[PDB]
Amino acid sequence: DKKWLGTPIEEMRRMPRCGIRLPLLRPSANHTVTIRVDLLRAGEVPKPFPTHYKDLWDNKHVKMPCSEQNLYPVEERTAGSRWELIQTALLNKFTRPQNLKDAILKYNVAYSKKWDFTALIDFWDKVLEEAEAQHLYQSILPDMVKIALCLPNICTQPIPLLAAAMNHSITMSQEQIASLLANAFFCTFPRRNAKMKSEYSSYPDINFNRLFEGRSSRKPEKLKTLFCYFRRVTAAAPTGLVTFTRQSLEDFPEWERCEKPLTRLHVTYEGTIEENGQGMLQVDFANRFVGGGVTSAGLVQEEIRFLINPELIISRLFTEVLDHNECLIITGTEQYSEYTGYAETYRWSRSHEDGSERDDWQRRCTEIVAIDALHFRRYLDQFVPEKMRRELNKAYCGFLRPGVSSENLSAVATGNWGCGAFGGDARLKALIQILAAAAAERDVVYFTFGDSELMRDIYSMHIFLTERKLTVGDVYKLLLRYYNEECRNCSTPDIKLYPFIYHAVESC
Ligand SMILES: Cc1ncc(Cn2c(=O)c3cc(S(=O)(=O)NC4(C)CC4)ccc3n(CC3CC3)c2=O)s1
Repeated sequence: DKKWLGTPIEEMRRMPRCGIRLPLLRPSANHTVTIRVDLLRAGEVPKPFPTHYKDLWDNKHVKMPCSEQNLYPVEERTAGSRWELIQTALLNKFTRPQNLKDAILKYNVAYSKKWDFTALIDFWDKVLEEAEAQHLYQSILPDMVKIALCLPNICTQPIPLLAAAMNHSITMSQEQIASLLANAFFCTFPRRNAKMKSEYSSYPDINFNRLFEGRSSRKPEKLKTLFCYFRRVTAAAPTGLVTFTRQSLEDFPEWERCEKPLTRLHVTYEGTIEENGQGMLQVDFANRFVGGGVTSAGLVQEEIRFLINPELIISRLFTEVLDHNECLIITGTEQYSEYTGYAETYRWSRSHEDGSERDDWQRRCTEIVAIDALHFRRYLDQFVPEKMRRELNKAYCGFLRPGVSSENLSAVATGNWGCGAFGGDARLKALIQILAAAAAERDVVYFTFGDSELMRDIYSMHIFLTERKLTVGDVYKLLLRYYNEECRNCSTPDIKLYPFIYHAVESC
């Protein structure tokens, strides 16, 4: 009973080994760089560029909590500095969870009856042992406040929003990320709270207040994972960089006419994308709002990655909701925790010491792409040509690196994308990803997460199409025939996709 099938994993392209020498890092129209590139050195904390805080309070940039324009009404007409109120509120000793709740609410007065702190109170009072709670309020929380309040000295450059249709990159230091994330913990980002807000209505939540609500047994696990990160980065400043790239394609292939052959496949029911997919493009089965319910209740594939690699969470500050033709590529995030389980069985296990090498820009050699699958009301909706074409184009966009040659592209480490709650058919999604990877000229490493039968079926299908030398176009036309013969006229399907494919090819 083989645990993997196909091309051996050692034969698949990894990184930075099979990842081209980087050009000089520099800001440009499509690339924001928030650190001194001339001073970038291995093992040294990057220096912010510019030296002194420069503020932009407008529609194209993150509205910073430390901004002079971040004001609150006081009474007559006297507008007060919200930043000064944040400083005053957070520079108090917290001995009990109520003190933390009270501090947060001082600069979020409008949410005093709307924000529930039950999970935070229960974590501190009912989950943590006496010594763990003491360490939290005597050392972790004061160290989080200091780095949150250091924000104007750390993030001196305005952060542009990665808005819809923009092809833009942001490179920032892990230290800048820690200061920003300690702010999101203290719920200091302005204009990101109202349910009826229009300005940021198409942006994910960034303030962590939903992580403090309710009684889910999973909240202490999310909190343990995040405090593990905060304890690590406040004790010793991380020295690397992280790049966030929004990619939007205009020109999509005419799939039915794609003459490209299929690429190699490694398929396994054992292993994980983060451990066994090192040096490979790692897929995040994202929500259109990147990170999904990470700052609230979600605990599936995406949320877990965002908890163990917390630097991914800051994409929520500046990443607008993904359109059908967009993806977010994140390079350099570091893994700080290890975990067990998934969803309702998820547990934080221990601290992780990330062994990844850094590239020439001091970024950990870890590339994660966020690609959001569709949510299908009815099962058969996914076989609609427009819905199949959408999934192909989404995966293709996440996998394509325009300009880069095929021999310099690592394999894609992916799995059961859009399954469970979203209603995706694993056999169809596996084919869709195999076709998009072929069009993008990358090999596929596929994880079926315990489903041994799915591993065997994907392998048998792949070997069948490969041996018959069917192109991407040939396979896409078989998907169009399936819809037509079995799904279009279907009122209740009679025949499953893979049997249909074997029959259609073998009888032709
Ligand atoms: C047959 C199925 N298809 C989807 C399913 C959901 N699912 C996953 O998607 C899953 C993803 C990863 S991972 O490699 O993507 N790593 C993460 C979580 C991102 C940090 C790891 C574990 C997963 N487990 C639990 C395990 C099978 C027992 C799971 O149950 S189970």
